Amino acid sequence: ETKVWQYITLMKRIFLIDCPGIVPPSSKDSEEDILFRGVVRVEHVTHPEQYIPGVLKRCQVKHLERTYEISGWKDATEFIEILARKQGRLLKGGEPDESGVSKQILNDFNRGKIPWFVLPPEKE
Amino acid sequence: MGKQDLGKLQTRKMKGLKSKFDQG
Amino acid sequence: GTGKKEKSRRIREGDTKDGNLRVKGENFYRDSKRVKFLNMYTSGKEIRNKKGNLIRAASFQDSTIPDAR
Amino acid sequence: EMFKVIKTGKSRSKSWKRMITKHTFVGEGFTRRPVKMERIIRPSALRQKKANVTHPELGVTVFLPILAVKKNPQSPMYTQLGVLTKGTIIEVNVSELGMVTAGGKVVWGKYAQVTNEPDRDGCVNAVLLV
Amino acid sequence: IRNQRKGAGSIFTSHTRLRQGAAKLRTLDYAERHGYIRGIVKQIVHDSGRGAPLAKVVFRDPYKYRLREEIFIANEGVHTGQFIYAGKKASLNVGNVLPLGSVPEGTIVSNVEEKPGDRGALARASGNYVIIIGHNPDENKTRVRLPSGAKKVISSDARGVIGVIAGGGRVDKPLLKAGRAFHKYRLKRNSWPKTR
RNA sequence: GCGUUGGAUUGUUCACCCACUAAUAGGGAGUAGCUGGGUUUAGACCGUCGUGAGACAGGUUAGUUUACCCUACUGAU
RNA sequence: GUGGCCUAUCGAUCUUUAGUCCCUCGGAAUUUGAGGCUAGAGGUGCCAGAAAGUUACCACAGGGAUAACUGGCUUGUG
RNA sequence: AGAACUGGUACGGACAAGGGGAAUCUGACUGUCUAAUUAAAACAUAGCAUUGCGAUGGUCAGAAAGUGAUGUUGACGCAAUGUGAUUUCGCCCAGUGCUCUGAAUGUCAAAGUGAAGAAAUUCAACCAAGCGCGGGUAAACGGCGGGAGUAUGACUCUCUUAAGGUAGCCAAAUGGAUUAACGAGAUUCCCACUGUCCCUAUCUACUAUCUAGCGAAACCACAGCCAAGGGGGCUUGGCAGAAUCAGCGGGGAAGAAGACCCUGUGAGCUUGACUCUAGU
RNA sequence: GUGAACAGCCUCUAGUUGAUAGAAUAAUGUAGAUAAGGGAAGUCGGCAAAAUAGAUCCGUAACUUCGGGAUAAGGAUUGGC
RNA sequence: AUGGUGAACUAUGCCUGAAUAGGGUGAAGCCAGAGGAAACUCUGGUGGAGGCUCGUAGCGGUUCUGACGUGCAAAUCGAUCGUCGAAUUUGGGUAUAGGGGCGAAAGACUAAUCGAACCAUCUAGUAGCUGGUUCCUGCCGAAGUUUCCCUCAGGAUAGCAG
Repeated sequence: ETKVWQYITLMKRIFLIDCPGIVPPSSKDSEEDILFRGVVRVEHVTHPEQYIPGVLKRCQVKHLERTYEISGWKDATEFIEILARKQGRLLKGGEPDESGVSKQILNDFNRGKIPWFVLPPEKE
Repeated sequence: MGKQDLGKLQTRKMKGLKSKFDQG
Repeated sequence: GTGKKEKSRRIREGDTKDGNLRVKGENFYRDSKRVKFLNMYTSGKEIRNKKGNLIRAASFQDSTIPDAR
Repeated sequence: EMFKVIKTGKSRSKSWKRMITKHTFVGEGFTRRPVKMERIIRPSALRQKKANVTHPELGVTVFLPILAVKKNPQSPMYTQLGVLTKGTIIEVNVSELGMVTAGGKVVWGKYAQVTNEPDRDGCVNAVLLV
Repeated sequence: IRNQRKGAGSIFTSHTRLRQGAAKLRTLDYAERHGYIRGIVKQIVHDSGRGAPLAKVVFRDPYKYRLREEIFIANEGVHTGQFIYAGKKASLNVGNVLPLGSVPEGTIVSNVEEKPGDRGALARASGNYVIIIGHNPDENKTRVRLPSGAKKVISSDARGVIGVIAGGGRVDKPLLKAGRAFHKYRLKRNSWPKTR
């Protein structure tokens, strides 16, 4: 959203500066890892459907079953199909909208719509 | 650094945490 | 007038003795240093006469060769 | 020259700005000020940290960090700005050369004068003032 | 500017066509000054631009064979066909207008005169009323509490109607849109909308 | 002498990647013919300055034009 | 024991002083008072030095725009 | 509403007439404005909050009135403001503003009073408002690093890391503004779709084309072939055959022209810029 | 009459034949159309065209201020006797 | 600056009149049936309110590398669009007249003229500056250097020939 830095003044002595989002290149940043962060807009990805297994791995089934309607899925293609059928997000006569539902799921995951996190280091 | 009171900051009531919806 | 006059204000403040050193627009606010600091944004332009030859060069633009001894 | 007028705003008619187009030393705690306050601009790409100093004796030359600029001729306001401007005298870290004065007081710094014009060169050359 | 232009009163004049008429108490005369007269509230009609309904009360002329119509500000509780008594000897009943001296301390009255003969100047808005907080027989003056909360002292000869002005709670309903505000100001004056 | 291509990328695109092909070499004449960024004018929104009018280190957004005259070129008496 | 002492300019155009019998005050006079005028004493000490900005809302009169060698002008080797 | 029969390449058979969906920024909506380049996130809106006023009052108008609007009015009203639905909603009297306990004679105009002088004139005390000195003022004018210890806060000593097993203590259902709807507002993406394209081709009515009649305008120092040199004309060469018609938009030309800057002038706006002044 | 309709078209009473015309149908244009295969690969940018358009029936999600979304979406018919 | 004229266009208040097809959604109120001791919670009906909505007359002109651009038009034409029961559109009358009026506020309207409307006088304003300056012949015939106002401008001045 922020394309260029801007100066903001508070307390008359300290000025706030916000720069665009910076990502360091690295071969270990395979697209799956980058996408689940807020780095990339999911709109431009070619195949959002293939990322659903990643969000399944990163989130417990309980959280989705609560946020997302009827559950019990395996072979997440089935999950996408069932969610599209339930939500009416289906293409014309009558295939489910695989791309749209997956894109919406990724948007929800990245924008904090569903609860998820990474376990902190071992307590000591 | 001052003390941090994490008892505040009421966590956002995401629909996932709520038990009102279930599918068991 | 009368108490808010610039001369009256200077008399009240007791700083009218130096005189000529006052910068243009030495009002109640914007002390001499403040006026000098603010005027730098608008003073970075050259001055030319009718022809016009360069009567005054721009700031940091004297365009002269010094003796680097 | 060395002061390129930089124009800012949608209607570029209030330049009020100056850019130093020559190499300059800006110390260790430079920390650019806010845009609205800075008038003289010295780009980072032109900021030099290590200068090439040639030892008059032994014919050996070493690459040493620049410490400070003391005396730049031609309106030493440039000395305050820290511009090199071949002919300037700058402090250098002589510790590498291992120069030791009488009394055991090893010298880790000494004066040096830049001998090359950094404007047309991508390196700084100076002659050690022994 | 708009406030300065308001003084000229070119387009800001009050829209007085649909207003029923000036609301004033009965003229203070010998009959009212010494005794009291009985009037009949023939009907109560709404006044354009005023939140408090007006009551039409007719009094017979003491000095001539004719009926004099008066436009009183309706007080809550009054009803058509009720008899209104105006004068010093009038009883302490709702709808009657009595001198402030005659009513006991603590009485609640509206449309109270600032001075004798003004025919009602204070407590005219809907739901508004004054409270007589104290009597001062020495140089008779009546201490009253005005609707704004300020305390004032006025001549006891000042008259006022017992009760409160009808139409209370009018400003308790959100207007919900510009249309109702425009309709309300259509008959009050040219003072809406208020440009910043 | 003959060829030097089809395309993704503006939270920039003074470059870039992958597909074929023998190859995807570098440059001038530029072209008010059309153009998107840029010079952009009275609109409007967030930050800085300034006690103010207002502009700026920013940023976002809505905003004449040929010819039937002459020559030049393609055809035709 | 040396590696240092101090520093703003403006007034000779402002502050005074005396008329032994200096002149005038224009109707005659005296005294206050006012103006000239010729000599003396202090003068840069006393005092401050003419009154600010925007215009992209703009308006009018004049001069320049718009570009590619002054000196063959450029290229592979700091 | 239902059952047979029947023509289909058709069956809202001509006209007629939403494309839909997944998201973000923006404003709540309805609505209105820059007539003639800008319809918008702009203006306005109900809602919210502050301020002055009880009639010998506030906002004002007026050359002035025995004048006028608010006012056929009275605090649930008028007048002046900031924000713009519902829901969300660390500390300053340290400065600067607001209001004056308090001084009492510092600053004191006019008028008045007491002295010197033959009198102009000079001096002296007193002194209105305002200005100085001095108090209060918390949703404001803006400033800050916090806790305690120290005959008074100015001053002087000392320092700040506990959290636990995918959803919580707590709070009067919910813990948000990540707000629904609405938009000729801006932006990202998907199905359908198609000549945007690969790569263009064809058709219909009128122009353009010739003719019957009528008949201008911009522009015009004069005209119109090119190459090189000259710090369309001049010099050296290529060349050069009447009169012409239809496309033509490279130059000449004009339409354009205003753009964008430089130098002398005017005025729209603003404050302790200067001189005044309505009002008080 | 058709038609939900003062929506589009035809006709009835009534009113007009008024817009300079004649001969072809070159290029380029003005306005409206068709297209083999791919379906945005063109363009800064789905700029412009196109696509669903009425009625009946099945059915209709996230969100929400519970009022709305909604004609959501996604599907089947329409003639005559 | 003085003296005068304008709300027939356009801006606003007011008085008095006129106009706004056909559809979609279904609020209060009310009725019948089924539950609950009651409040009340559902099922099936009437109802036609929304500053609701699609969509005509009407108002406006968001969009087109659209039409024409000495054009039909100094603002029109085709498609397309917002709205279409009200803060609606509008006829006539009346009031507001210039540093003023008006303004749901764009520095917008105020008779094709508006960040200050139109007519007459001072006025042939101010000319710094751009342009021009009209018959013939003969003789003579320059200057661009110096000095001073702190300066730019404005200029005085030595100088060049009769």
